Amino acid sequence: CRIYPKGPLLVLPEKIYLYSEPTVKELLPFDVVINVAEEANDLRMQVPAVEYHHYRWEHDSQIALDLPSLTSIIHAATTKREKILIHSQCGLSRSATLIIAYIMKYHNLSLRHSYDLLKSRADKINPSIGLIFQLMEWEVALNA
Ligand SMILES: [Mg+2]
Ligand SMILES: [Mg+2]
Repeated sequence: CRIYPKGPLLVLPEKIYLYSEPTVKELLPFDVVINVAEEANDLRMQVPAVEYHHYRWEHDSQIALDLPSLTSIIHAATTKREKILIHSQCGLSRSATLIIAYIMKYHNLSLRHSYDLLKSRADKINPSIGLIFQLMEWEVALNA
């Protein structure tokens, strides 16, 4: 591919977190955990006090499809003021994409401004082009 040397970085005031691949124990404080990396171990059974979601994204997935469901999981957690972790393998591309996507809908911002917001708090984010295009699709629907 430590990147996040102090653990899961709070990126949004609504207790939205961003990380690379976790260990089991690192998952514990979170109410909702969304794992958007195919190769990243499914830790579901290992943590019963956690609403665990795994979406097996690879860098060439049609992620725009998954975005209504995924951003709804997130919005529903924020109204209940729950602690939320969104992680991938390296916490650069797939997980950042999902957050940016959230920001587009529920912060009512453009792709560009949403990216700018996350890069401002997660300096190392580097969304893949394929994923950027999937986000471009997301921007269209939200504008329809
Ligand atoms: Mg692993
Ligand atoms: Mg493939």
